[PDB]
Amino acid sequence: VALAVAAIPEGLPAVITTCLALGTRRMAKKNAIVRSLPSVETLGCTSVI
Amino acid sequence: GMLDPPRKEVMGSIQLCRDAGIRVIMITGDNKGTAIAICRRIGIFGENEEVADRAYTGREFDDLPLAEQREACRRACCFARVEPSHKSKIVEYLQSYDEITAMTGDGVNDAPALKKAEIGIAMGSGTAVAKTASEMVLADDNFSTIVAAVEEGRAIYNNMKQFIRYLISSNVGEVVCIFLTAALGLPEALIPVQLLWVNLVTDGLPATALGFNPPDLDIMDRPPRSPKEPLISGWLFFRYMAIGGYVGAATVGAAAWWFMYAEDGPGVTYHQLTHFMQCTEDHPHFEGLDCEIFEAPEPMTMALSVLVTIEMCNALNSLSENQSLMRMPPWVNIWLLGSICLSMSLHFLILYVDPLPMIFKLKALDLTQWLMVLKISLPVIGLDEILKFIARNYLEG
Amino acid sequence: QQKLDEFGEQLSKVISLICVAVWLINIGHFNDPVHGGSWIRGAIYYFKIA
Amino acid sequence: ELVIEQFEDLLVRILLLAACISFVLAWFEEGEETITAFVEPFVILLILIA
Ligand SMILES: C/C=C(/C)C(=O)O[C@H]1C(C)=C2[C@H]([C@@H]1OC(=O)CCCCCCC)[C@@](C)(OC(C)=O)C[C@H](OC(=O)CCC)[C@@]1(O)[C@H]2OC(=O)[C@@]1(C)O
Ligand code: NA
Repeated sequence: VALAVAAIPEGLPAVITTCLALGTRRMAKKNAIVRSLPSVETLGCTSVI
Repeated sequence: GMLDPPRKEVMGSIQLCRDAGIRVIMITGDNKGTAIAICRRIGIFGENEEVADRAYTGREFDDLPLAEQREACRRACCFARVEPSHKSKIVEYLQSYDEITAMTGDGVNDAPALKKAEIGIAMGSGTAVAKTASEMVLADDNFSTIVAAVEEGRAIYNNMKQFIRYLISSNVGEVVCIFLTAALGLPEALIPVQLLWVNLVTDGLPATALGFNPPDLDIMDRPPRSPKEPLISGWLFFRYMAIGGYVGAATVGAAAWWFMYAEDGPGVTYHQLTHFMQCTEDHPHFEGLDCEIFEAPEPMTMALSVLVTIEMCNALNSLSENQSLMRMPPWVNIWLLGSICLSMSLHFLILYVDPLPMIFKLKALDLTQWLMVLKISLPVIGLDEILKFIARNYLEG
Repeated sequence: QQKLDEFGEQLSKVISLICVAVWLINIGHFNDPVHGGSWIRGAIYYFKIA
Repeated sequence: ELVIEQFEDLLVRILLLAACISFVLAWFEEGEETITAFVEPFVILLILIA
C-alpha cells in the first residue's frame, strides 16, 4: 500500500480541475463559454477549423 | 444586388489562424458559386486563385473515389450544397489523419459535425441545438474569440504540462525511497500517511501555482502540437529518472543518517541497521539499547523534511523546462513563491502542533538538524540546473 | 584614536559589503550576449562606483 | 450510473484496493495508538469520495 500510494499522484486530478475551472472563468471573460472542461486542452491543439 | 455578407472580423481572424498553422475549411449548405465568392472575400481563397480542385459540392465530393475523398479533405477549403451528413463526414476524414479538428456553426444542420468534432463551437446567437451540441459557445458571435480561445488553450496546456511533470516526478522519487529501504533492509523511512500529505498539500499548492505560470509570447506563432506528443520522454525522461533516484537516496539517507551519525541516537556504523528486526528477538546480539529506537519518529521526520524541501526546490525548477532560474527567476510567478511559503508553514504546523505530529508519527527537529536537510535537498537545484545546461547546448535546445 | 581606527576597520568592511551587494544587484547582465556589454565596459562600471 | 463510472479508472481502483488492505492491517495493531491508525484508510477514502 506504501508503493501504491507513493506511485499514484493523488492530487493530480484536483490540480487539473482547479486549473481548468479557473481557466474557463478567464475564457468566459474573453467571451468564450466552455461547456466541457476537457476541451480547453484540445482547443489549443486544433490544426483544422 | 444583395448578398449575405461576411462578419467584419472574419478576414483578420482567418489570417491569425493561418499564422498559428491552423487551416480553415468552409462547409456550407449554400450554393458553390456564393460559397467560393465569400471564401475569396474573407481570405480562404485568393482574389484570382484557381479553385477547380479546392471547392466541391457535397455530391462532387461523394463522386470522388473513396481514396481521393480523403486527400480532397486535406486540399479543399470549400464544400457547398452540402447535407448535414456531409459535414460530419468531412470532419471524420480530417480526423482520419489524426488531426484535432474543430467545427463552428449555428444551425441544426451543423449539429452532427459539431458533435463529431473534437471541439464543437457554436455561435452565441445561433440555435439551441447547435449550442447544446457544442463544447464551446462564442457569446459574441466574434470569430476572433476562437483565436483567443486557442491561445488560452495552448497556454493552459503548457502550464498543465509542468505541474503534471512536477507531481509525477515526485511520485518517482517516493517509489525509489520505498524500494530502497525495502531491499536495503532499513526500517520504514516514510509511511503512507506522510506521502498522502505531500502529494495533496505539500505539492498540491506548488502544482496549482504552476498552473498560473506566465505564458510564452510566441505561443500563437508556433504550429499546433502533435496530439501524440508524450509529456515525458528523451532527455527529460533520463533527467527526471536521475532526479528521482536522488530524492530516493536523500530521504532513505537522511533517515539512516540519524540512526548512525546523529548526536541523538547512534547505531551500528557498520550498516547492521539492516537487521533492526532481530532486536526484540535476540537482544543480547549486537544491540545494547531499547528496540523502540527504530520506531523513533525522529528519523522519519528527517526523511519527510528532505522530501518536502526537495519538492519545493523542484517546484522552482518546474517554472521552465530547459531554462535556468538565472534566466527565468523564481519570482517570475509570484503565486509560486506564496505557494512554497504556505507549504513550509504547513510543514512546521504538522510538526509543532502536538495534535498533528502524533498522528503523522513525526517530531520537530532542531537547528542543527535542519542545516543537515538543507545540505541534501538544496543541491538538487544545482543538479537539475546542470542537466538543463546539457540540453540547451549538447543537445538541440 | 582607538575610536577612529575602529571606525576605519568597520568602514572598510561596510564598503566591501556594498561593492559585493552592488555586484548582486546586477547579475542579469549574464543574459544579454550583445556587444554592448563586453567584459571591459562592465568592469569599468564597477571600478567606477568602487 | 454516474457514480459507478467515477470508480472505473485504474488508479482510483488501485488506490481503493490499497484502502481496504490498509483497513484490514488497521485491525491488527497495538492499542496504544489505534485512534491515529485508521487515518490512512479514511483519508485515502475521503479523497476517492471527494
Ligand atoms: C509514478 C512513479 C513511478 C516510479 C513509475 O513507475 O513511473 C514510470 C511510468 C509508469 C512512466 C515513467 C516512469 O518510469 C520509470 O521511472 C522507469 C522504470 C524504473 C522504475 C523502477 C522503480 C524503482 C514516467 C512517469 O517518469 C519518468 C521519471 O521517467 C514518465 C512518463 O509519464 C508521462 O509522460 C506522464 C503522462 C501523464 C511514462 O514513460 C510513464 O509510462 C508511460 O506510459 C509514460 C510515457 O506516460
Ligand atoms: Na464535439
